Amino acid sequence: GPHMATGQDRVVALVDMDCFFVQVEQRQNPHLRNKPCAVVQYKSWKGGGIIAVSYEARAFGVTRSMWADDAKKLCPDLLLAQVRESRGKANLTKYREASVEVMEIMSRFAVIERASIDEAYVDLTSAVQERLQKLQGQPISADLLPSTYIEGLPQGPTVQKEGMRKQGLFQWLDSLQIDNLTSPDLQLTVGAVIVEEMRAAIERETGFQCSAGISHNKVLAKLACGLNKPNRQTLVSHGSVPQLFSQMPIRKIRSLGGKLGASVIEILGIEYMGELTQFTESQLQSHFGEKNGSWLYAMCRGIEHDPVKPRQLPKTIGCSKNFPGKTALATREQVQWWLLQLAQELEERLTKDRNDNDRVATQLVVSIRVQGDKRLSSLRRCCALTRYDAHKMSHDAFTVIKNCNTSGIQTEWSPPLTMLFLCATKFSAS
DNA sequence: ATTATGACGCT
DNA sequence: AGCGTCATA
Ligand SMILES: [Ca+2]
Ligand SMILES: [Mg+2]
Repeated sequence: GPHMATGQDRVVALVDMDCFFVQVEQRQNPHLRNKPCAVVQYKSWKGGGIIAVSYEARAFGVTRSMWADDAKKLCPDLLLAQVRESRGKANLTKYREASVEVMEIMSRFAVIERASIDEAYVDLTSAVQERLQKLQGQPISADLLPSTYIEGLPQGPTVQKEGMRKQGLFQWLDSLQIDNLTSPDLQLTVGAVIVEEMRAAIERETGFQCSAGISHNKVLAKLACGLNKPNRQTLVSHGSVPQLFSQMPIRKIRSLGGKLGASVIEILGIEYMGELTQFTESQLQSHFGEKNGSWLYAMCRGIEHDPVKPRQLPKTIGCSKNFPGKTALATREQVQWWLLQLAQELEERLTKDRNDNDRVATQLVVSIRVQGDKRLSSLRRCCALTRYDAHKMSHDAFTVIKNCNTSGIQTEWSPPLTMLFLCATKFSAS
């Protein structure tokens, strides 16, 4: 009744750069702009592996994870940009630096949580209150929301995309109660005005475009963001939830895309998020555990309480390289040489991190995969990280893994190694 | 022979 | 701690 929480206490946005690595390359090379293009890493094996795809290329069916040779079969005029190679491996520095550009702009508007290289959650609750005070009961013009979609509208009693967008928006604004500074729908609307402003600033100052979701929590924000891409933003209101979830496959919800989501579907015999409402919280907790059960019970009603964490910097800095099929490392000299390459990239990134961010990593995590193991990682071991020195780190890493060598010969490595990983963690202020 | 990342949960 | 899950370019 009057005591039933509705999860409308916050305004949260998720901003996500459109085909990010592609835009980075297109900014640098104007010849790639407005073309079907992709970003690829390496090149020898089947033309390279695609990691990002422009919307023009996606129309031909080009996807992430596709080999470039195969992509060219779908899209013969596909243009490509290659990821930089340093010390024998892919080097993502250019994209990490572009990311900082965007995050520093978003941080001017609100506290952000860096969710990935190209997305951040924004807690707009306080900013919306402020903006609402400046507004003085004054209505919000459709003009302040030029790229906004209202999920669920238009409805009820134009055949062009942009025209539908506007019809929906008009219905929404026609129905807003603006004299009420606590209306959740109004709050979301003002949130969308601010995100329009954030997105304009990002584009003006970087050249990069993005999409965004505006809702009452991170999960709905994230879902909303993907509803209208690219270069658009979507408002998912509390009210839109029942209809949106009634046909929303469970795997679409963040955290439900893997094994848990599959078990929810299998155990409960349902397909869609909204079907979850028919189970009690205790039923859900019985199948999926106490925490997941409570989470699912609230989430299928559009309610979620995870905070936007005040964190703009990554918590770890890592370097990894796969050594697939025949290239697997089978000698001690090999393993040592590659540990050094990885350690050298890591030292470089750690030193920059210390100068920029006033912190020092204190733990080195070492991880390898051995040929045969189905798991991505076969073994993880940590040691102390007392000095930013690549020779030291690679030596320490070899020490912690050197006994994974089954070989009776000192110089041979069996089973061969198909992945090496160095990660610096546990930062302290400096 | 996707690859290179990065966060957080479990015991 | 070391392992597994889930996610993104
Ligand atoms: Ca993106
Ligand atoms: Mg993303």
